[PDB]
Amino acid sequence: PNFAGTWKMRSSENFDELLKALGVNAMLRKVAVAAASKPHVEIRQDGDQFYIKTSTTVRTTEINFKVGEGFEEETVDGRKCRSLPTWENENKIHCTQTLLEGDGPKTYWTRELANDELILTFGADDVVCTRIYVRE
Ligand SMILES: CC1(C)CCC(C)(C)c2cc(NC(=O)c3ccc(C(=O)O)cc3)ccc21
Repeated sequence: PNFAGTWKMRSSENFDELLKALGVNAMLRKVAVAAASKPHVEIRQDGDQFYIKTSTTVRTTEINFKVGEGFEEETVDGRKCRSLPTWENENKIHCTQTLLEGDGPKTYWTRELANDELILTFGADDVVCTRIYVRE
């Protein structure tokens, strides 16, 4: 499956509840939720090699990884973590995160390519956030 290209968000669900579950300050969530509404996503892929740039006005993250090989990135709430990308299935990547410093909610994300739509999922313990993207 090809995740490469530029994507824009079609819908988000529970992004605020996610930030709640991760203990983010109501005023920060206000800013985050706002910025997260109009995110721009760039994905360059080469087999298991992935480049994903996510941009908003107040924060842009650039992650690079090889499915099957751990890498370092940040959690949704900015905490630096250790990540473990894996092919859950042919078109879905599952990624487990373990915080480098401190302790917190068990988090992970999963990116799935389904019907030319990119389904992004953020988990913070029991809370699940679903963000659907379409090819811009
Ligand atoms: C105000 C500030 C600095 C506070 C710290 C946290 C709470 C860490 C934070 C998080 C975001 N996150 C996003 O903007 C975002 C956009 C798109 C996606 C996605 O769909 O991939 C995910 C997250 C934006 C701003 C901030």
